[PDB]
Amino acid sequence: STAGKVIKCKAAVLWEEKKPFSIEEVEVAPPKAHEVRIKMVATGICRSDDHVVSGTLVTPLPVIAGHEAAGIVESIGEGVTTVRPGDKVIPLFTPQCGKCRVCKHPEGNFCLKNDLSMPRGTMQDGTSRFTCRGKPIHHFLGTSTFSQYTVVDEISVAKIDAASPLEKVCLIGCGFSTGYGSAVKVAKVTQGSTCAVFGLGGVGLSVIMGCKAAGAARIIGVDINKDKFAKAKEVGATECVNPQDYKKPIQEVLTEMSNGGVDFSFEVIGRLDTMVTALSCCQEAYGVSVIVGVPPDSQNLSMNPMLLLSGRTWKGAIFGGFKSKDSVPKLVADFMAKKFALDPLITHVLPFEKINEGFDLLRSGESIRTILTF
Amino acid sequence: STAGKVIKCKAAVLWEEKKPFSIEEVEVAPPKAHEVRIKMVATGICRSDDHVVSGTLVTPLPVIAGHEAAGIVESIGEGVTTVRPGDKVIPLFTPQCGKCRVCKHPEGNFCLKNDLSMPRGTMQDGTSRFTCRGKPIHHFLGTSTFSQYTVVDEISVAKIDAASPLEKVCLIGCGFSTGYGSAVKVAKVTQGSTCAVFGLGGVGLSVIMGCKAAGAARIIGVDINKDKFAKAKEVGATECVNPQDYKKPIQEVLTEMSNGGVDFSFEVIGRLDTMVTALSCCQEAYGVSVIVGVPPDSQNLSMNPMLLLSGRTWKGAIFGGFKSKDSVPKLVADFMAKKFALDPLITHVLPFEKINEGFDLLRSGESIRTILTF
Ligand SMILES: NC(=O)c1ccc[n+]([C@@H]2O[C@H](COP(=O)([O-])OP(=O)([O-])OC[C@H]3O[C@@H](n4cnc5c(N)[nH+]cnc54)[C@H](O)[C@@H]3O)[C@@H](O)[C@H]2O)c1
Ligand SMILES: NC(=O)c1ccc[n+]([C@@H]2O[C@H](COP(=O)([O-])OP(=O)([O-])OC[C@H]3O[C@@H](n4cnc5c(N)[nH+]cnc54)[C@H](O)[C@@H]3O)[C@@H](O)[C@H]2O)c1
Ligand SMILES: [Zn+2]
Ligand SMILES: [Zn+2]
Ligand SMILES: [Zn+2]
Ligand SMILES: [Zn+2]
Repeated sequence: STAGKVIKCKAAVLWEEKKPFSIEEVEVAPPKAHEVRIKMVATGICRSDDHVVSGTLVTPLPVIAGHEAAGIVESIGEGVTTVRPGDKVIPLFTPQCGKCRVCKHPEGNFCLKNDLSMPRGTMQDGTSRFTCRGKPIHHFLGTSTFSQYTVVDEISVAKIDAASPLEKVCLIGCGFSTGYGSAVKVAKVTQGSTCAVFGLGGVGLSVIMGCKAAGAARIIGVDINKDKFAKAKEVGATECVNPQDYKKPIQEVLTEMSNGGVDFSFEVIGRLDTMVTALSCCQEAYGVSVIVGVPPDSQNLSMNPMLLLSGRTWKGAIFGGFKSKDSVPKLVADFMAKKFALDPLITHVLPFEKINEGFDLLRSGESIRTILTF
Repeated sequence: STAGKVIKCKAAVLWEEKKPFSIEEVEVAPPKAHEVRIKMVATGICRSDDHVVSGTLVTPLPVIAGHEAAGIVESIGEGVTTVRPGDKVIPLFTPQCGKCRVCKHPEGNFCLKNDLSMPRGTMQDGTSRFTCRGKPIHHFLGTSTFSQYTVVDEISVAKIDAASPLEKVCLIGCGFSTGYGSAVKVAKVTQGSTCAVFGLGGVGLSVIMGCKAAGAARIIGVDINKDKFAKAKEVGATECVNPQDYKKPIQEVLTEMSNGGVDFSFEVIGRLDTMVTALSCCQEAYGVSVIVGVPPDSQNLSMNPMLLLSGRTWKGAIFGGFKSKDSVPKLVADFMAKKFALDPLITHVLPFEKINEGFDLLRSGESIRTILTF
């Protein structure tokens, strides 16, 4: 039995940028008040985890990364009321404290307790539950799912259906919910509209799924890797374009294709140039562009504000605009009720021990989501 | 007595940037098919007219500027159905053709027949109705209201109430409707919200009027000219701040004053730096910022897209988002029913012949709106 005890388990530690993960024994402290210790069952490889490796997304190192996952509660600290030992759960990389001005706002979801704006790499109490070779190891986004066991704050975990298939619903922890919500909740895609989706990875395919669910008439996928096109069409793209195939800039191509600009565009890559292209390709008077891709650390884009003065709307969001703890259990219930599909996003299933091979698949352009199984 | 004839009249011709207007005789051709010739009664001096002088807003020279006005139809060309001789009218610097994809869209107002995005300085048929010293003179935004007579396309004029006071309702042709609609229609300011308004000229005061009409609890005016604060408070500002008074950047000041950022911000100046500051000061998760000011020609701003990724919305608009021909007569009717006030915007009245004194008053910081009478 493990409750109240330190657990020694396997985790993938990132000791420094631009190095493979190190799969080795860590010590996981028991949960303190209002904390939850979770036995991991499955975790996805999101491009944002790779951003930690590449230094695109700055967070304190050394670190246990991973934020898209599902598992089973091993133990709860004093005062926890929302989960119990044995519950299936999804860690929430965007917390929902329920008390801050954002949590109380009808349209806010980026809870002020988040660790994304100004990353500390700790629990809410400013300390770590992880050690490795006698050194403290940082948390990542209050989740740290590349470990057989993690500890999260109560505001960073949701209880989900006991009959949930965790090797699929882990994607509701990041990529599916982000993309789908970016379409249905943040953009509010309309029936009969034309959409353009820049980036056809796991998150961009989930944007397509949402645009199709919202009734878009046309969904134009845009990627420099034409190997991504077939799956984009399977989940709802009506046509795909590779910017490398054209002499003109792709904003001009998309404006022409849409007879004067698209209704909704999405940047789902993480490049400054594609954020400006995606804004420019939406109709100048009434178009909406949503930034989903995480930009490179501390870099500014350049744009002409006449793009906005004519009437465009530009916005971004974390986690598809979903209030995380309210939404994740409902999304899982909706998946159980066959309201959407997750299998199209899953190209590879590997044991956790093959994490580096999973990242190599993403980096090579050869995967959408790899699910790692513990 | 002038129908079908060239009219010789006085106009204010701008021959050169950064020079006084020349009040001199022009020839005004009669209206062609679907054109309307208007005897001007009153015209306001909007900062955008000054932008033509300063080269902030590029349009071909020589030009008859003026776009905020009211007058009486002198004659109509063949096929005109929406106005008749003797009707009171407001020229529409944003047309409403009723046929393009923007005019058909429920939100859109920036009709594709506009002359603002890529100014040519002509009528819709690519020609000019004005001659001066035997030389063709450009139009401005299809209106050219700094003339005793102008000719406009039918899609650029609205019939208004016969009992309208033209020396007041000319402001519905630009500055009032722009500011008021930017608050009520484009931002959709909510009851109990906190708003920040950058720039307290005629347009920014109109934004304040709209925020107060929408029920905002706090309306923070921001201007480097503290002489602007008294009138801002009269029309609904709850407090005013001068960035020059503070050691810290004003986005930090406003974030602190609003206990974490404002609900709605407005840039009503025309500076790249204040567009970014106004975005930054709205709450990072659910804030909305609206660009109203006209930026300097062809210049790009620099910004960090993490400001949007957290959840901010950034938009801009022309003419307050109003569909011009539908909306102007209704706004006049509402004014006549005392639903809003225009007198707080009018600080000076001059004859048209004193147009250069009117521009001196604007440039010195003294005026809000000067109304010129023909
Ligand atoms: N906002 C959020 O909450 C959130 C959540 C999840 C992911 N993200 C970010 O979203 C982005 C996509 O994540 P993902 O789907 O896991 O990544 P991914 O699987 O790497 O997909 C990115 C796609 O972009 C394509 N691409 C690369 N460069 C270009 C280019 N110049 N033009 C067009 N296509 C290009 C690329 O070929 C790939 O298919 C990353 O930046 C993530 O960090 C954000
Ligand atoms: N979008 C549209 O349809 C539309 C319509 C009408 C006017 N405009 C633009 O809106 C802007 C305002 O027009 P207006 O009200 O006639 O002009 P205005 O009367 O010149 O007012 C601008 C105000 O900005 C103040 N100001 C200048 N610099 C700063 C600074 N750094 N920080 C804070 N305040 C500052 C200034 O003191 C003045 O009171 C101009 O750029 C116009 O061209 C746009
Ligand atoms: Zn919160
Ligand atoms: Zn992610
Ligand atoms: Zn139109
Ligand atoms: Zn104006």
